[PDB]
Amino acid sequence: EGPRNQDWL
Amino acid sequence: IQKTPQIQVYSRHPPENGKPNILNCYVTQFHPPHIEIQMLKNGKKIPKVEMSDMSFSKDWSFYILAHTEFTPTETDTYACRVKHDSMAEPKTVYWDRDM
Amino acid sequence: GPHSMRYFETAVSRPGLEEPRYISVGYVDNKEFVRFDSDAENPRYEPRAPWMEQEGPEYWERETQKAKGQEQWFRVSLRNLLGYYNQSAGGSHTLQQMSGCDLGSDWRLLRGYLQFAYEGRDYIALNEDLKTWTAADMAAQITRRKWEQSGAAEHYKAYLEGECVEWLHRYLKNGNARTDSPKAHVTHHPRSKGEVTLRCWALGFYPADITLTWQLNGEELTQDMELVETRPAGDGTFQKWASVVVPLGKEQNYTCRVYHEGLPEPLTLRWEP
Repeated sequence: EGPRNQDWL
Repeated sequence: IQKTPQIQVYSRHPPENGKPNILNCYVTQFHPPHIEIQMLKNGKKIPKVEMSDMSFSKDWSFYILAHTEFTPTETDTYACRVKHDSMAEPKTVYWDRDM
Repeated sequence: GPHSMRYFETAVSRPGLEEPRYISVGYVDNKEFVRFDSDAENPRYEPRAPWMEQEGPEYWERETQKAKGQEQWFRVSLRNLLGYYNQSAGGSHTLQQMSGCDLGSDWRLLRGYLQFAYEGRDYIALNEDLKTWTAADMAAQITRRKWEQSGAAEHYKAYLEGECVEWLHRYLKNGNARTDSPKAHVTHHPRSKGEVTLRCWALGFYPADITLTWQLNGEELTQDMELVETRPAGDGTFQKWASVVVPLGKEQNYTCRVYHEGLPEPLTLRWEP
């Protein structure tokens, strides 16, 4: 399973 | 901005005149990912050309394998013509059976 | 031996709103196993290897939902980046991510990865410590400071040390149904009179990593040697060759060597009429 990204760039 | 495609044209199995084979056009190390790839027989578009799905390498650059079935003869010429933003003019590389 | 999992994610904008295209590809041991593409009629994670068809509809729905969130994250980030680089409307832009984990032969986490690229160039990367960030660009500093304050690194550390390893262990158990050794030969080719081309071929091998060398006296002849980049045959295996120009008659003086992880020891060969 892939990551869930946190804050945006 | 842009990285210019590296192109190889070659066959799956060792080539033999009159024997059915697969012709590969392998395009690597390009950016941006949008690209136009044509395979040619005697200067004419081969219609039924299979293209692998969008993929990139760990150096971020993109690659594609185009392929088609072909039965080579002594005197028919085969090529791959690639159009990409990094290049002013499309690039044609010809199949060489020894390479 | 060692194992790995990766997720390679891409978003691409083009002029004309419309929204960006988002593609996610999963790999286990450098082989594609799942794929999502927002251009699909009905965008879903799809199995990409037979062994992944084990998973029930609950998996595919969970992962599809995650992909939809990632797609939105990429959209927003792409828009932020346009401002960071003072790029105007009217161009094409690419944002890429690589995430995942390396395990040793003992199945223990060896290394976590979390990298981003903009326009195909390094933007920000989680360091091997999984605590600090590398960011080259002046623009990437804005991001690095934000993510230091937001505690982003701990968030990704948790996924890389936990879920990534956990799920990779699972996938490795589900997938049981390797190396393929190269088969080498030299071909004879004519050249400008006096000289010939001996071309050493390696075929049928997996993984792609391989070395070909020519020797005389010997004395590896790197200088004038010709080669090609390793290429897929299309059947899951790879091809490569190396070649050298050689005086006619004196061809039994040159030896090709082939180095591959599948071999018990390096192959030595030459031209046989």
